Amino acid sequence: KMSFGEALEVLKQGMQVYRSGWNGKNMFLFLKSSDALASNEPVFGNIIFIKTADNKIHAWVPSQTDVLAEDWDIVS
Amino acid sequence: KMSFGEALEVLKQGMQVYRSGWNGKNMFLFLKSSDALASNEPVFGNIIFIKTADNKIHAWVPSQTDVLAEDWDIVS
Amino acid sequence: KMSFGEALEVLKQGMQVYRSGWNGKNMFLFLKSSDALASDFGFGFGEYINEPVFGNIIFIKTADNKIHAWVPSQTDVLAEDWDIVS
Amino acid sequence: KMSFGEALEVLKQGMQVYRSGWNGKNMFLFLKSSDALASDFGFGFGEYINEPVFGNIIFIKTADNKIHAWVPSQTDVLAEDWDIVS
Ligand SMILES: Nc1ncnc2c1ncn2[C@@H]1O[C@@H]2COP(=O)(O)OP(=O)(O)OC[C@H]3O[C@@H](O[C@@H]1[C@@H]2O)[C@H](O)[C@@H]3O
Ligand SMILES: Nc1ncnc2c1ncn2[C@@H]1O[C@@H]2COP(=O)(O)OP(=O)(O)OC[C@H]3O[C@@H](O[C@@H]1[C@@H]2O)[C@H](O)[C@@H]3O
Repeated sequence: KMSFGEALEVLKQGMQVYRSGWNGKNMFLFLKSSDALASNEPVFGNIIFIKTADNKIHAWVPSQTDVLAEDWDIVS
Repeated sequence: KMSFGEALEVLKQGMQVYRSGWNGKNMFLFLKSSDALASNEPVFGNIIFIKTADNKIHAWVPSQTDVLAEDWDIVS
Repeated sequence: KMSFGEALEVLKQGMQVYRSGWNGKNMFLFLKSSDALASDFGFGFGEYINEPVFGNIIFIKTADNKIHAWVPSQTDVLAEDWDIVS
Repeated sequence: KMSFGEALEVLKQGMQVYRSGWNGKNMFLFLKSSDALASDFGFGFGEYINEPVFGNIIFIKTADNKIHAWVPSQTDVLAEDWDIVS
């Protein structure tokens, strides 16, 4: 379906994405902007989060398989 | 000096760590707890951040070299 | 000059990409597909494997001239300063 | 049962570790040190390399019985449910 580059633009626009090939069920990613994160100092940058399979919110770490996969989809 | 497992316990205690082998200068990590992040719903988990070389705050992604390295140190 | 998604297309075509915003110098990524690994280590039998054991691996030629498995950071994934090694 | 730092000690000793909290089944990590890679691909000359080109690589035996380069997630790094493959 969707590539990771396409899934990123969906994330940069505020929607939630996921991979059908993931082992965990009901997981998704969402991107929070630097302005929303604050709510010559260093400023925040965009951060991708992950809602895990056990209903927990962590900072997301992409696997090599995630980045190369073609099975991304939008959370409906 | 310090291993990554030792550097993690320093992070879990609120201090800042870094690797001397990193290419970027003046970078460090810090861990924010789930309680501090909020400020059958999914709850936050601990998140490791990184102050980058260009004074930006991102979610940290460990390289394989980071995890196996022995050159960790505490920010003084 | 290009995003990470565009750099992935360049990576999947056997080319090398890099970020000008990286701290280290003379670094680049390259992709070893499952078929490339099966062929390079297959001794002429790789075309008959159908299901190789090694998945796709992205490598990074680091600043120390070593070769590591590349871990995509959120800064790299969200960056817009990717380019092709010329 | 053990933390990630303890699992790293087990990894650096040639043993395999895993997380009971992982979603996939029958998965484990294993480490290929720089010396192991230089020896296994060196054809009896690996002891004379001094500075090998390949760094240490952590691999993951994934649920599909494939072998990938393992990317340490923040959940894995902070987890406390690591154990040794028996
Ligand atoms: N010896 C090595 N082995 C494996 N990978 C390496 C590496 N050296 C650099 N990388 C990676 O290659 C890209 C550019 O690296 P650099 O930006 O030039 O250096 P630095 O940012 O200071 O590394 C610190 C942070 O960068 C991130 O990984 C970087 C980054 O994705 C990661 O989060 C790390 O904690
Ligand atoms: N085919 C594969 N190739 C490479 N690595 C793979 C993999 N399958 C799983 N992994 C990794 O191995 C550990 C346990 O994996 P699982 O927990 O059993 O599955 P899942 O969490 O749903 O993967 C989704 C998220 O897990 C994270 O990576 C996982 C996780 O570190 C990563 O952030 C990913 O976005």
